[PDB]
Amino acid sequence: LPLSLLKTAQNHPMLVELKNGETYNGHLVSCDNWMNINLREVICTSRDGDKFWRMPECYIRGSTIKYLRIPDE
Amino acid sequence: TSALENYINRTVAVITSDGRMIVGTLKGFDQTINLILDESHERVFSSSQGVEQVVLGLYIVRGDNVAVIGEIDEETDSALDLGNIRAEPLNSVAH
Amino acid sequence: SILDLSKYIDKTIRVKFQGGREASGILKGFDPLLNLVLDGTIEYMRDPDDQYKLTEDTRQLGLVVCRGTSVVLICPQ
Amino acid sequence: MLFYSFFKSLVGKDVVVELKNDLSICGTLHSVDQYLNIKLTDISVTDPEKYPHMLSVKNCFIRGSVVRYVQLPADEVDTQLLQDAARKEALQQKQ
Amino acid sequence: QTPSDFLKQIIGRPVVVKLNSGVDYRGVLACLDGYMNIALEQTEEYVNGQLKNKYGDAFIRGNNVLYISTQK
Amino acid sequence: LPLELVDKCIGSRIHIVMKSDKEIVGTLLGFDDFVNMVLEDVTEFEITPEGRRITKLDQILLNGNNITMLVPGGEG
Amino acid sequence: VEEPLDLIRLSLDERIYVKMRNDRELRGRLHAYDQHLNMILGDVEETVTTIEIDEETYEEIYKSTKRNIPMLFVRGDGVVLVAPP
Repeated sequence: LPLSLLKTAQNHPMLVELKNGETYNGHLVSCDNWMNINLREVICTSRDGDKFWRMPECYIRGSTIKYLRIPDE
Repeated sequence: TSALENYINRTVAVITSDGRMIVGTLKGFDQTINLILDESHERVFSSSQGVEQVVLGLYIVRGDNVAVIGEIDEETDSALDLGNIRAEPLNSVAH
Repeated sequence: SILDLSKYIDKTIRVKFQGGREASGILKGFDPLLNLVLDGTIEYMRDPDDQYKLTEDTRQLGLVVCRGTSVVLICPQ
Repeated sequence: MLFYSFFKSLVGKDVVVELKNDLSICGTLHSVDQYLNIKLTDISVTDPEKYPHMLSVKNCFIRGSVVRYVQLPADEVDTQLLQDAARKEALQQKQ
Repeated sequence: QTPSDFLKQIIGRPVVVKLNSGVDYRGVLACLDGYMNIALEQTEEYVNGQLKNKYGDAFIRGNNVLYISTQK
Repeated sequence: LPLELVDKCIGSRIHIVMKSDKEIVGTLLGFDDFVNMVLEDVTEFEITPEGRRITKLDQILLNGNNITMLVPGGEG
Repeated sequence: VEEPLDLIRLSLDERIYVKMRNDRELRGRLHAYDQHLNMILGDVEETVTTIEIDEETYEEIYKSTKRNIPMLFVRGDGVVLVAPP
C-alpha cells in the first residue's frame, strides 16, 4: 500500500528529505519496488535552507530516504 | 502475528529515529515499517503555537526511521490530549 | 531497472554517498548493481565549517570505482 | 528461529522492553513476528516518569531494530531448554 | 575462493582486527568464519593506548569489524 | 565494467578509501562476489588527521561494507 | 573447522562479560545465543560508564552506574565484543 501509493504518485510534486539532512523538492516520475525514486526538475537544499544546486533530473535511493512529504491532493 | 491492521484509520503516535514524536493517522501499511500517514503534527511545539504544530499531511515515513508506533484511544475525530513542552527531549536511536 | 545510465555513459555526473563524501567526474562504465567506474574523479568531503566553500577540501583520483552499496544520490553535471 | 520461538513462548506475560533512546515500557506481550517485533498491551511508563510522549497509549508496536534490552523474570524461562536450543541453532546456522 | 584461501591460511597466526568504532584487538587468531567473525585469545585492546587485557577467548562479530591484518 | 576493472586491478597497487576519512593503499591480492578484498602489505592512512596509522606487511582482508571508492594505481 | 559461534556456544551457562556500544558492559551467565549475536542471559549486571567534564579545568572524571536484572535479552546490533571476566 505505500508502494502502490508511490507508484500512483507519478508526475506529482514531492519533497524527499534524506537521513543526512539533505532535502530535494521535485516531481517524482519513476518508482521501484526497493523505494528507489527518479524525479524530474529537483532542487536540492540543505537542512538550514541553503540551496546547493539544481538538476533537471535526480535519482534517490530508498535506503538513504528518511521522509517523503506529499501534498494533500 | 504482530501486524498494524488494528492501527489503520485511527489516531497513532509514531517516533522517529532522531527522537521526534508525530501524531497522525496511518492510512496504509505493508510488510515494511515504512508507512503513509495523514494529519501529521508535532507534540513539542503544540503548547507554544498550535498553528505551527501541524506541519503537513499525507507523508510517507521510511522504515529505517520509524522506531515505535503506539495507538491512542481516540473517541472521535479532531480530538487530542496529553501535550506538554516542559519535558526532556528524547535522544536518538544511534549511540 | 528504473534509472538508465546509458544517457550518462559519456556525461559528467556527481554522486553523493551515504558516508557524507561526494565524487564528481565523467562516468566511463556502469553496472546493474549501481556500481560505477569514472575517470577524472574529484572527491569532496563534508565538513561543519565548509558548507558553501567546498572547493578547498577537494582531492583528485583520476580513474576510480564507486560501489553501488554506498551510493546515495546521483545527479548530472 | 530460536529468538522468535522464545518471544512466542513468552506471550501473555508482563515484561519491560527498553528502546535504544533509553525509553523503557512495561506491558504484556501480545504477538511477535519473524523480525523480533514487539507488541505490548496495557503499556505504561517505567519507574522514571520523565517522558510524557503519548501518556494515553495502551497498545504499542515497537520494531525489533530499536529495542536494546528486554527484561524478563527468571521463572518464565527455562535455562536448560534455552541452552539446548542455542546449541542446536549454533550448529544449524553454520553447518 | 581467494578470501576463503586467505582465511584458511590464517589460523594460528597472530593478527590484529580493527572494528568500525576504531578499537583494535590483537592476539592469536584461534577461530574464523565466512561472515568475518573472529575468536582470538589473549587479545589486547588498543584505542588510545592499552584499554583491556583479555585472558581468554574474545569474540568479535563480523558486522562491526572493519579489517583484520596479520601481525609480523 | 567495474568488476572487470577490479579483476584487472589484481596484482598491482590500488587504494581503497572508506566512507569516513580513511584509506588503505596496497597490492590487491584477490576479491570475491562480496566487496571484501584481500590486500598485500596494505598501509592505512587517515585523511582528516592526514597521517599513517599502522604499517603492516601481510595479507589483510578488508570488509567492503564500508568501502566507498577503489582507485587502481594508488594515490598521486 | 572450529567456528567462533561454535566456540562461543562451548561457554554456555558460564559467567561472561559483553561490552556493547555507548560505553556499556554486561556481566552474567549466557543462557541463549544465536548467529546474530543476540544474547539472553540470566542474572545479568549492567554497568554504564560516563565521563564528566569540569567547567574550569576541563578534567575528565570517570563515573559508573550499576543495575541488576534476573534475566535480560539483548540484540546483537548493539553488542560489540564478548569475553570471560
